[PDB]
Amino acid sequence: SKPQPIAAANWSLSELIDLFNSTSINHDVQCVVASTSSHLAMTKERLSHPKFVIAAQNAGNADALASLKDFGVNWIVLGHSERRAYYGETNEIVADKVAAAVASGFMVIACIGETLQERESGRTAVVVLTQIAAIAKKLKKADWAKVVIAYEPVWAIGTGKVATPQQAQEAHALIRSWVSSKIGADVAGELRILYGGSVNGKNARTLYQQRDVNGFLVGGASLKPEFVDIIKATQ
Repeated sequence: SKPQPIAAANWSLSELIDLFNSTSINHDVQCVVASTSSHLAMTKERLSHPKFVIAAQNAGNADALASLKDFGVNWIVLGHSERRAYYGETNEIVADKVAAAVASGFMVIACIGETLQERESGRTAVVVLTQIAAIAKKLKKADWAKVVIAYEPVWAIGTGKVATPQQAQEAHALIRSWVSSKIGADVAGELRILYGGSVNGKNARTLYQQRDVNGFLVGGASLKPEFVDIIKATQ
């Protein structure tokens, strides 16, 4: 059925780490904690759960990517909404960043998603396909084993306005079909497409039940104990 699911936290911090460490996860799930360099070290050494991995948020360049590795960070979050909005990161720039991360043996979480405006304008599909297509342009079939797609409606990020399950699934299904048709069924079949944007402990379970949802990218709810519930919704 579904490939291994991911539960990612996009960053009391020690309190949460302690909580995570004491937490028993019994199913096959990959947990991730993405942090700012500021808290990278701490998390790096406080976090000891076997099912958790730490991820970085951004790498300026080659040197930065190397130092991460030297530090043991093997995962990275790219193309997050604020980057695209306020950091001059265009579709193409993100694609290039995704490829450079891959080239350095990184596991990547590439984020995509439309704005409210794009959503009102009935332009969702195109936007989404355009963003993914620019990504796909710089990867080769084998590289896809290192990619994770995080679909996040910009209007749902931090707003309290989560996508209905029908919205999410429609989005995820679109992405997968394109992947399957442009890249290949095998890749498609294996690809983890996460949902992100106001996920919480109550809405998680229903979202996860959608055929094409493989987990989440969680901001707010990850700074709380409910995150644990988020992890369990992937059972």
